[PDB]
Amino acid sequence: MESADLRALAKHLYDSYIKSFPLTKAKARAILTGKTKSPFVIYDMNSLMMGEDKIKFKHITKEVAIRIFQGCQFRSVEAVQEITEYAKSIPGFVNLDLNDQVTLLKYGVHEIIYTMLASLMNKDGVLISEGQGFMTREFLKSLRKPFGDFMEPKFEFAVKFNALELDDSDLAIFIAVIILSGDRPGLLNVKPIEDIQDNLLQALELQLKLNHPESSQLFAKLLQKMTDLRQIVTEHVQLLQVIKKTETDMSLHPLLQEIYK
Amino acid sequence: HMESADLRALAKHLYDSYIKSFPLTKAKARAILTGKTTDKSPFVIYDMNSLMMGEDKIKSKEVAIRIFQGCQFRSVEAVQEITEYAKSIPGFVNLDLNDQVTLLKYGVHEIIYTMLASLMNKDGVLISEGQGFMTREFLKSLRKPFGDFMEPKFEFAVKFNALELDDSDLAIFIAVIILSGDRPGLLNVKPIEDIQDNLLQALELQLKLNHPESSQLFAKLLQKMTDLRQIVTEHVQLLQVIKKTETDMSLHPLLQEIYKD
Ligand SMILES: O=C(O)c1ccc(-c2nn(C(=O)c3c(Cl)cccc3C(F)(F)F)c3ccc(Cl)cc23)cc1
Ligand SMILES: O=C(O)c1ccc(-c2nn(C(=O)c3c(Cl)cccc3C(F)(F)F)c3ccc(Cl)cc23)cc1
Repeated sequence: MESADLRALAKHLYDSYIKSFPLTKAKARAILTGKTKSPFVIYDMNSLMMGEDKIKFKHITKEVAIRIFQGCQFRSVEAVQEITEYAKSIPGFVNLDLNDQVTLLKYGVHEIIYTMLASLMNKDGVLISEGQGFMTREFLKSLRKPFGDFMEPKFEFAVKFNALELDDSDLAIFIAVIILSGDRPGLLNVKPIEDIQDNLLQALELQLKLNHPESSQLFAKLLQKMTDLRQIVTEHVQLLQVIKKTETDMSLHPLLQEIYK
Repeated sequence: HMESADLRALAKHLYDSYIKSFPLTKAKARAILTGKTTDKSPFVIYDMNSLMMGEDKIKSKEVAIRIFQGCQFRSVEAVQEITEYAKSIPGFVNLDLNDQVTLLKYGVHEIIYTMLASLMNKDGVLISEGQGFMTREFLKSLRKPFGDFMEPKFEFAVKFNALELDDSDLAIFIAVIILSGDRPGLLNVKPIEDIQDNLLQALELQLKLNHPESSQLFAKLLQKMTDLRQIVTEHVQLLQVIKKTETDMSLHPLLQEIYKD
């Protein structure tokens, strides 16, 4: 591709990423610094209750640790629909075989979720409820039984990922790259998938060089983070299997289980 | 950053050391696997009967166990060769001693499976310095847990070999693997990442110059480190299983210490 076509691709994805994801990294950072309506902090059991009364968190219609877990599931399901709409804007994506589109999203949404969750994290906690709340890392770590170690791997990824200091215009391309992974199981026609990823990778490379000229081999260092994402996804699955085998206060309305499957 | 002439000098240095440190190169392995070589033809082991003649021609346990111990013995020799190659990487021996050990502890197996790919095609693997060739089917047919220990390596090899790297490419890539700042327990991450930055720069230039028509080969190679990580994980699980089930069986001290955590 030509240099002007790569910038065009970059600007297109950035615009689409803005339309598809309400809470962008730039907005989340403003909130987390102290540079903008300040968020409601949840740092213990009592300030959780108060936050449910005042903000009426949609991830709270049980036991506290359970309700919080389930609330992350509710938000993940929301994120899936935002990512799915974003995918449709990727040039070439809707022209792929429909089963392949489903297959790419099925395996890619989780890597994307955690990529974008880092945008809402710092070393001390995570923004929730479209940025109206802030749940502290220490309050998450203090949840009983297996729920106390559910978010901590995400935080540890987030601190290292954020050190790369990507902005939304970088991330928009990076997210596209994740979706167009030709190595997903069951793909029927890998060749146009990798053709698109090649254009996205080229565009990501030029974008990082233009936007971070002083950050040597940021492109490679970003690609290596896809190892850290895949590992986090595998560990998450491990935690679910353990939860389903051990916790019985998990079951909800059967219709709820189907929504959250 | 570095100058082009410095990056070519680094690539030339590593390829030279790679030749000196690893007797059985990919180029040698492929010449043996292709043919038109009456002098280089291996003895082919495809069932229990041909294994017995192979003991006589190629040179008190059970077959599945002998085979598995064999691979462990050859993994030890590989660690030796990889260690010798690591000392040649500029900056490596200057690092904190504990970190050198940590980089090798977590690095060697990802390198073993990388270089094992060089000895493989979809139908089998060269053994005994290329004197033998063991079919993938005969390996898959081994009893108990040992029937599945090589198959993940084959599946990786098939996809890794599709990149068509040669030894000079692999010399830099192996260097990048060793100098991973993200290994657990590293004391001084920063001087490790400075080296890997120079190695990444050198690898990128090398791949562009050597495979000018292979678009984004650099990025595609970096994504292979996820497959490496997962093969290692699955091997670790198999060892824990063998330790609880095969009390006869012993391990080289070198491998025992690598495996500890
Ligand atoms: O491990 C997973 O599978 C997982 C975990 C969390 C999210 C996740 N949460 N989130 C919240 O901010 C949130 C909200 Cl909005 C309301 C209530 C609670 C939460 C929170 F506790 F989970 F944090 C997100 C916002 C954006 C995106 Cl992309 C992802 C998330 C996803 C997956
Ligand atoms: O699971 C692991 O961790 C593992 C497995 C195999 C090797 C391994 N074997 N090998 C053999 O030649 C061999 C022998 Cl000697 C006898 C029988 C079978 C084999 C072969 F099928 F595995 F190939 C190698 C040669 C070079 C290198 Cl670098 C690695 C190996 C290492 C680790």
